[PDB]
Amino acid sequence: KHLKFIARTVMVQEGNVESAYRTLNRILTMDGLIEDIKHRRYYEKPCRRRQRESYERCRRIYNMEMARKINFLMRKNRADPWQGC
Amino acid sequence: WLIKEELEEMLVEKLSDLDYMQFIRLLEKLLTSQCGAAEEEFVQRFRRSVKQLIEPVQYDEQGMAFSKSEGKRKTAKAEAIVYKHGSGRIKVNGIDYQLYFPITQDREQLMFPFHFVDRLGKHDVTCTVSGGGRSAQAGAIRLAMAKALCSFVTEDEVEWMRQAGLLTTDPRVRERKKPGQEGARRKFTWKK
Repeated sequence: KHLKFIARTVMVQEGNVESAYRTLNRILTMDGLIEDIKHRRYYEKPCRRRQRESYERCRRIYNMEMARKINFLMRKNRADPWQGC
Repeated sequence: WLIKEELEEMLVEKLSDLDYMQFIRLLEKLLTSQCGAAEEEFVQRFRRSVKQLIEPVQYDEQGMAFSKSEGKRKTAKAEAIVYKHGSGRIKVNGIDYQLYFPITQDREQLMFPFHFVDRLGKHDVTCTVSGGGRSAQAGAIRLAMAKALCSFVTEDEVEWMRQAGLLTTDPRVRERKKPGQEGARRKFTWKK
């Protein structure tokens, strides 16, 4: 019931349809529509969905913390300033 | 650099590989830090450094100059006297070289040194060889002739010959047969 071609439409620039399609697919993935489509191909039972969401949140937070720790401690990799000791 | 065992003996102490690496890296930094004489002297305490002898030109009774040398290959030994001036005659065991060595390969071996220094026909050679097979005799005579010719060819020529391999004694010798195997490495046919 909406207007057509306003949603998920990308104008091809100079005919590089490959680039335009890549941009469109990037948009879909960023908004998670591909996630929804491929997850809704089949029915995930509510228990499984809850477990999956909890696992995803835990993994996201763990990865964020690990990356932050790695970035924080990377500075110490500088060559030894007291070599020979 | 001195090896880790050298350093261990120097320090009368038992080190580890990582200890040696640390010491050597510190020493390398000391080099790179514009080490002067007062420091290079100390460093050289840990450094380790890494030419064919020109035989005298003797003279005969007639005053003709010559140089005598010797060389051994496999089981052959050869004593070669090369004269400063000569018409390329090469008498082996009192025999002409072509007659004594009926093989053009041995003839080429004899020719190799003089050809290398471009002195063919400029030296008369007397070579006395003994022991071993034909190829061993050829190698021994070649080595002796090269060494004798060193005395007559310039130092750069001697260095060139040595680089080529004329002047380097061959360490390849037959390897003794081992008990329980047919040859030096030929293991008897593996039974089953």
